[PDB]
Amino acid sequence: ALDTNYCFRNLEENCCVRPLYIDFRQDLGWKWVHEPKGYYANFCSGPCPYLRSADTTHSTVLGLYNTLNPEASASPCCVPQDLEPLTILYYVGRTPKVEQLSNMVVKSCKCS
Amino acid sequence: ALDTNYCFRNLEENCCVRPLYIDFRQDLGWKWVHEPKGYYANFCSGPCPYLRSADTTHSTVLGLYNTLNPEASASPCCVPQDLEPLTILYYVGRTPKVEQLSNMVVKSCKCS
Amino acid sequence: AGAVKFPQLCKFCDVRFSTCDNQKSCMSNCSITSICEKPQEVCVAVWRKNDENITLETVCHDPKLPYHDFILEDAASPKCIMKEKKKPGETFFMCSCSSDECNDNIIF
Amino acid sequence: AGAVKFPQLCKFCDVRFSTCDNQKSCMSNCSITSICEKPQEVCVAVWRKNDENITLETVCHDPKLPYHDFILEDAASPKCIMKEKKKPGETFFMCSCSSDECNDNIIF
Amino acid sequence: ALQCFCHLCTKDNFTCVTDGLCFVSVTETTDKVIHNSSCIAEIDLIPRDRPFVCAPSSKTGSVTTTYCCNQDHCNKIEL
Amino acid sequence: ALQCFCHLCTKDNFTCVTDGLCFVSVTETTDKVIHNSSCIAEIDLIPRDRPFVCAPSSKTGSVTTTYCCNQDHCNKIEL
Repeated sequence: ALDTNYCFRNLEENCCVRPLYIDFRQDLGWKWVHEPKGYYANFCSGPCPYLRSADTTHSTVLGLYNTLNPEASASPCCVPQDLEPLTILYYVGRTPKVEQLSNMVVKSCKCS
Repeated sequence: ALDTNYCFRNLEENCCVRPLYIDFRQDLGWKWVHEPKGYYANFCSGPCPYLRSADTTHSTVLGLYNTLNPEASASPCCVPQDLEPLTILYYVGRTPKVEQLSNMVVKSCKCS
Repeated sequence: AGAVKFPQLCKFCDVRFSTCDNQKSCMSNCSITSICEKPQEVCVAVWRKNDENITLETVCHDPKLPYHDFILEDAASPKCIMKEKKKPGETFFMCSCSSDECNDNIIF
Repeated sequence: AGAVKFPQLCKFCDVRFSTCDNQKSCMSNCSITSICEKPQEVCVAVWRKNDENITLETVCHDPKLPYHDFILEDAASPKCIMKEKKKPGETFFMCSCSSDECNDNIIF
Repeated sequence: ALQCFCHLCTKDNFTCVTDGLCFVSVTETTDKVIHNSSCIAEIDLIPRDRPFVCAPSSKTGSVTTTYCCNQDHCNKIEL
Repeated sequence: ALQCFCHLCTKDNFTCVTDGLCFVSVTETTDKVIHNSSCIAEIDLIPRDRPFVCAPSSKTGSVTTTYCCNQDHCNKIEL
């Protein structure tokens, strides 16, 4: 897998994890999230050449197809491999509520 | 999920399954696959607006981010939801060999 | 069909000391934006000043239920427009509004 | 390090009747392209014609092992170039090549 | 346990059983209506008190309109 | 059971145990070398007799060079 320790260290054009900060209010319009104000959600971006962290057999097949035929406009896509949860705080009425939301932060990307 | 029964019936720009035939010899250079000559592998293509078969919570979050900010160049990606196996025949020495390779044909797409 | 009535976002700091004095517009300065507990609840802002100092109240509250022994007309309004209430030796003001964080901007 | 030697792709139809007669170049017309069973094996093509009719043979075979009581020189060659063999009342030809489907194109 | 209309649930007689809410969404751009009915689990409602997935077109971005419901088989539309 | 060098296997002391083969791949485009070492299961070798994943740069498309191996800890490179 292509993780943050490799993607943020040496930057490259091909499929990799890329930094993205999201302010709940300024970017999503969520005025209900009390804590935190924002978070690094990140995303996946970049083309998928042959054998670059291919997801399935189809990813390997379609990947090879785009290697010998790059003008076919069909290729595997840079997509999150595994994700991490974010812990948020919000108020319901008077009582504060702490929740942990899974699959919020990208840490690795693959080619599907 | 966005399947072939919906994607091939009514065609649209947004994320959907799209037809692709791959001739093993003519497109991959595989001269060893005895049967079949080629197959519909298909692929996924199209942009991912808000709530369009979103994969995870991040897909919903990043999707909403690209709805209010479409100029951010960061959005969920059209990627295979579930796949089907292809049965192939090839010769090893003199004996014919029949194998079933999983994850060869796309049938549905999602937004991750 | 029984569609779920969804509660609103209001400032919910309750009784807090405020610097809001002799002004046409005031910010709540309430860091707590809360999803109201009950679906029909609306935003409320109460401004009280005696001989000493000023207090500002921010709450979610049911429209057809008395708060400080007062009714809640104009609760369907999207903005919090304050209206004077008669109390002996007590300067009283209250607004009710049905919008997300509408009681953050208090208008006199 | 012990790198895995990978076998080649050859035509493998064995003894088949052929129309290949008095020609500088011939196609095998063997639909079976096989991954050779053993890593060191190479493509072989055997052309035989008697008083009656013609037969063409396509096989994977070990280089340093006799086929039809004959050696396999020039097996490292990428093309299948035929060479005559001495047999009484029998027109004999054989080539050996080390390339994918190289025994499909038989060159005289 | 709720019982919602599920257009995808072909083997389940077009019904799903959930501990959350029923969902509907409608896409409308130049003579087209995309109907999507399913169940949402209570863990997938964020938060349970007011899930953002249930925020209508006036809140989300006016692309599609979303409808959330707690009644049985309510998430089907017919005029 | 084979034992191959695995650069990703941090908790496994950089080793994986497989019933297939050891793998290496090298990307080379203007002063860069990407080293990738892992195990491939026998079901993922297609076919077992000659897997296409093991096809070198002369066969695949001359982008990266691939190396397959059946020896222990063989899939590491040092000059």
